[PDB]
Amino acid sequence: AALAASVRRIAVADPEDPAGRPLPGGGASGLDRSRGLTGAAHMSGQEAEELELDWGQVGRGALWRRRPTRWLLGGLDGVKDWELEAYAHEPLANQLLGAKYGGRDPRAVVADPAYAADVLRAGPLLGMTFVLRAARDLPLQEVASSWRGLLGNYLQRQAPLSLPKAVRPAHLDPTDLNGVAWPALLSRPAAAAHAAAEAEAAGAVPDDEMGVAWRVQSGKEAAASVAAAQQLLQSLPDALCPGPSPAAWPLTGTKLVDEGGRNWRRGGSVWVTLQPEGGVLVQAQTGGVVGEQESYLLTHVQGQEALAGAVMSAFMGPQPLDPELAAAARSVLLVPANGFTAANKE
Amino acid sequence: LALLTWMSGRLPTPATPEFWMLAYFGFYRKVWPDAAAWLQGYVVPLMGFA
Amino acid sequence: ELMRSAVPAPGEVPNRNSRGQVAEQVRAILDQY
Amino acid sequence: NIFSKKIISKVKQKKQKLNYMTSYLNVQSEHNVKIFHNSWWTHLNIKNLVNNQDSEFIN
Amino acid sequence: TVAGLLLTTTIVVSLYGLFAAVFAPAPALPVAVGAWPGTAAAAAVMDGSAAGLRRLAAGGLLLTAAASHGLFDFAGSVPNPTIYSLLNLGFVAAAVLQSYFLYIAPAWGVNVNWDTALWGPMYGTAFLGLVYGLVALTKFDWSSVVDAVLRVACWFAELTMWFWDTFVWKFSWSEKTRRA
Amino acid sequence: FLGWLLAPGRLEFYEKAACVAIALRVLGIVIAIST
Amino acid sequence: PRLAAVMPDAVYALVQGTHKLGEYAHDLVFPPTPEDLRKLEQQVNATIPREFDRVRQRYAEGKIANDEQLSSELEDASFNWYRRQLRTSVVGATDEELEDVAVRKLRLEPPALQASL
Amino acid sequence: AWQQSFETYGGKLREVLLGQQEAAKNVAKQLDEGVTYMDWTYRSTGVDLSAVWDPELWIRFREAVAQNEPAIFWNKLLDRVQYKENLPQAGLVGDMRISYAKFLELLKDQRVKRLVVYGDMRTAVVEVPHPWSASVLGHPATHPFYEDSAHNRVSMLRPNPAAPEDVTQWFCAEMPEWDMEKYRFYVD
Ligand SMILES: CC[C@H](CC[C@@H](C)[C@H]1CC[C@H]2[C@@H]3CC=C4C[C@@H](O)CC[C@]4(C)[C@H]3CC[C@]12C)C(C)C
Repeated sequence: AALAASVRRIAVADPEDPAGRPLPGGGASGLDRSRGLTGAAHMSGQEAEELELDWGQVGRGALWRRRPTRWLLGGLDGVKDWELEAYAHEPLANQLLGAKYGGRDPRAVVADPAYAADVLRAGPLLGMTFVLRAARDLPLQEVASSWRGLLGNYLQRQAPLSLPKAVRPAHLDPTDLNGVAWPALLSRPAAAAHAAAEAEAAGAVPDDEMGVAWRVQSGKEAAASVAAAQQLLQSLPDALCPGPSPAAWPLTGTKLVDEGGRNWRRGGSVWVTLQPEGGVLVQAQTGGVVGEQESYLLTHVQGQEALAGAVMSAFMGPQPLDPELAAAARSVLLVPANGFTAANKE
Repeated sequence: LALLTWMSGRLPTPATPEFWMLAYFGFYRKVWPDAAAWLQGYVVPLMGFA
Repeated sequence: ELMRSAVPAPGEVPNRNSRGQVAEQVRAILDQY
Repeated sequence: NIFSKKIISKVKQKKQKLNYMTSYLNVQSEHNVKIFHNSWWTHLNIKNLVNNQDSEFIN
Repeated sequence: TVAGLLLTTTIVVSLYGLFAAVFAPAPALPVAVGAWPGTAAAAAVMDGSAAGLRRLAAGGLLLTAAASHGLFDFAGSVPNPTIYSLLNLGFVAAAVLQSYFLYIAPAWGVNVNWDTALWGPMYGTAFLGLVYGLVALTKFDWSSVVDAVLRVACWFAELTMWFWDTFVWKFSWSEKTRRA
Repeated sequence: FLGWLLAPGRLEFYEKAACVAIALRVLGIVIAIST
Repeated sequence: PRLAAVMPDAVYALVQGTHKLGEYAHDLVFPPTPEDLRKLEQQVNATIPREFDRVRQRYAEGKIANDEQLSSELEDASFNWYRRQLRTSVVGATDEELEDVAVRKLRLEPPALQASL
Repeated sequence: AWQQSFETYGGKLREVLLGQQEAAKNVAKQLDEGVTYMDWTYRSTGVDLSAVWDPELWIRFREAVAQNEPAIFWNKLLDRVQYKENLPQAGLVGDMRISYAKFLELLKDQRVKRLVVYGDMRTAVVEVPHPWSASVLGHPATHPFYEDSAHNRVSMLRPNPAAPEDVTQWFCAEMPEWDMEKYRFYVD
């Protein structure tokens, strides 16, 4: 661990016995060349591709306490709450949406609302990520009440969810605890189309071109899940602010918030991801010197389809927090469906 | 201005050539090509035309 | 002994005195009393 | 708090003497102004001896 | 005085707002490509419910323009020097109230930065009305701001004289002495 | 500049001048209170 | 008189006075701790050598001095600590022979890294 | 009266500072970094003060006011004013020049302990240990710094299993620099 914490790279003697001359291995390792930096890690392209960072940036937007005015002096009136970015899985974005809406006029594909409901309901399937960072000083009570009022209306005004059908069980193989079957799933007989078809014969036949058999849940399971979601949000002033003592608050004792226990630091980042089956992943990261950045995993709830739908149709829904990033992200989710990738790593 | 009044023994007013030489050279060719951008980016938005 | 610095410390350098300084020392101790 | 001040002043002067005396291990001395035959070599104009007597590419 | 400059600048700005508002049919709102291709009024045209709104704004701007021209060329002697004290109310208070509306405009979330011929003269004439409230509030003599100029010039002169005599060359050295 | 300004010879001159200065100041005030 | 002696005293007085004024600036804005003064009490106590603890107990039980007998008591404590440190320099410490002195002043051994963690 | 103002403003300033405590410790770093390297003065005033300003003296003054040891300051400042006294006078005796080829040769074969390149970068003082004070051989010409219990100086030879029979190709540790006797040669 002490070796790993420092940087010292040590050449390796050749297993060839004659002289033990160190080999030209060396290595620049653009992930190593990037410490000491502040914002991100320049990566020289292909290196990030071989690292499986399969979430290309899709849209940048800003949550403003008050958007800036051109007319008053210099736009100093502009006060921004957060600076948010979004990302989405590009291989899968090519796989599902590229087989149905690909091959047409891009304008014609985005122009009809079928594609809109597509990008709305198939969002959580892609494992879409939202990375929003702190742009100023933030007390937790303030932004917490803000978030409650923000996700209340999206909790109230939404219909039953539209979910696919689980074709394969995907049991785990405990004795093999790092093996995943999707290579076998695509290369079972080298003709996996027919076996996959006779496999979905049991569950259901897809409703459209890409291969999803939609099932919008009926009357019930549409309020019980929403009631459980409202409950999970009801735990925000309690989980964020348990009791009157910050000494026992979960935020104190680490650099994501100040040592005073009541302000959140600028450069703090929140990552949100949405699994297919209503699962939520949420992480945090205090920014700054890349050499000492601290990542944090907050919680992993499952089954909460209501909050997943709320997040996706709040960021990208009919009435999003800022329609500009919604439009930009939908168009830039169209652009890789032709095959390519934004931030062109080929 | 301070040094000119101390040396010549009188303040340069718009009635004198010293004031106009100072104005033109100093002001117009040293501070104006930048204070112009400052006012074009800070005070003109307040009024009607952007 | 692999992760030692080879740059000793600002501290573990003991003093070494020039000729003028040994003369200063010899005077200040011969007439200490 | 006087006793600590006195005993620590004693060991401070003692450590100073340890440093100025022999191989002590962590202490920083203080230097003095030198008022004597200071540098002894600016007292001299020796250019005529060294250049063996006994600026045109510029302009 | 700055009263004349105030009112004549409100004249120019309001008449230019009119000349740019009554001569063009309408601007166009950005389409924001890919913004909810169904509902939410995106990727549409501006409505016949706002052109008349723009013309009404322009007509009010013209009426207050002619009002400012009247007050300016009337009180240029600053016949009635004191009657306008009534319309003084009307000329200023509402103006400030105007700004209040626009000061709550970012709160309502209405966008004023994208379009040119609507909120530009809005904020301009509103702030200019508050500034006329200032011109009547502190009564700039047109020679008092010049006095502030002279005050800061005298202060900086006393700073540079000290800087010279302390760090550049002593005033006792530079100046000639007499009697011998 | 300072190494030339605070040379030992200039130091001794400064010291002697200041000594005579303080001497004459206190002697003048002695003869002035003696009036 | 003797500027060569005045200048070092001048700079010493300057920096020490600045340190005092900074201490005052820190004790009024941030008032002093009520009980961690005992933390610093004991942690400046712990580094007092053993040869002084003999008067520390003599400082507790009444018979310290009038004011002068201690100021000639702790003198010989200072001096025996002085000669003890001299012997530790030359002939080494109590549990250390000449081979270990040559080891220590040749800087032959590294600081124990396995025992560190 | 000044103490009356201190006791009055102290309680007010303490609470105001403890209020934020987040910018009041980054305003500290900005102010200290700006006062250390006076690199803000050109666009602020027009006088580029960074060319006559000395960061190391300021950092030493800060440390000597924070740890109350004036030597850390004085000891530095004194060698600025008295720089002509610190030219080497010990290992240089007469016409102690070497030639550029002799210096290059000594450099290539690792006999130079310390190279001191001067201000103009066109003059150097080579430092070369006495041959017996270079390694830790127990030669009876080095002062007995390191000795055994039985008072025999220590030596650190290793017989070079690849090239034996020639003592000059053996391996041995080097001696601490503060224990070498050194010639200080001059070179243009
Ligand atoms: C409109 C909000 C928007 C971003 C989305 C965030 C605030 C939402 C997405 C997932 C949610 C959590 C899911 C499970 C947990 C754990 C539970 O203990 C209490 C409720 C809580 C925090 C949930 C509530 C907060 C979370 C993070 C912002 C950008 C406006």
